[PDB]
Amino acid sequence: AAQTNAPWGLARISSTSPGTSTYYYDESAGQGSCVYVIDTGIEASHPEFEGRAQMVKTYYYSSRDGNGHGTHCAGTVGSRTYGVAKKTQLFGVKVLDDNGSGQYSTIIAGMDFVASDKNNRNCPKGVVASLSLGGGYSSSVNSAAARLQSSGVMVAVAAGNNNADARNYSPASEPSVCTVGASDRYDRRSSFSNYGSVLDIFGPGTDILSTWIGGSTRSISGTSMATPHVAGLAAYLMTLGKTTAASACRYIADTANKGDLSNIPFGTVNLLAYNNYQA
Ligand SMILES: [Ca+2]
Ligand SMILES: [Ca+2]
Repeated sequence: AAQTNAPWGLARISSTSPGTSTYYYDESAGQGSCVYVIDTGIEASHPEFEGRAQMVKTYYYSSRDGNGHGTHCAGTVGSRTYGVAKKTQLFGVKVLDDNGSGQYSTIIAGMDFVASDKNNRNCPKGVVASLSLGGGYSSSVNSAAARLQSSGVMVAVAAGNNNADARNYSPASEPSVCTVGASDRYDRRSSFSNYGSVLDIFGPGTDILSTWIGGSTRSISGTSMATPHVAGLAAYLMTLGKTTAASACRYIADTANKGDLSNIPFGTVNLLAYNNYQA
């Protein structure tokens, strides 16, 4: 399948070079996989989700996304127009309030919830969790991410937006999950992206057009935007049977575009998520 005039990030993910505008992908499009977007929620009624999105848990007064960020992330995972994995199932877990903030205890709870909740869902091709959040190092947040991953969910987490070594941030610094840095459309490391040896992979993170609350769309930037590209790609690849939750991050790294990025500091991988699609 080919989506023409796609958002640049989706194009980038299916090309060996920057500058293209078509997103090439297999029609399976992540069908039968499930992605949990652990964030501010998801506006499930957005037409772009085509009924494939559902809120499953909230830690606040409502399950609504009053922020936008979770909806945006979910859209890059699996909205029709803006998503990597256009037929995946999306589950929202609202661990962040409508200001986009949340206590580590809540974020942990949300991760443990997903490890359990996945056992009640029909996700025959596998389960992904996209965590576009982070703060200062916490061994207990890391251990939560590690447990989620160990439970059989492919955990993709944002590197963080401090232009710093991601080793001081959580759950970015948990080695067992898939820590995602951001790139821009010119194949530069996004100026805000964390870096370091704990990064597994880069994805498109600057000026990413996706869904937003009120049935709207908008373009925002962040490692938060890169993570769902990688999470969507994992769901997509799992649906194709190319990899499993346990080894998707490594598969993605192994099949990545290598060496294409600029301003990558010594010690950080130069790997850009790539779907390897061939028609
Ligand atoms: Ca290249
Ligand atoms: Ca890792």
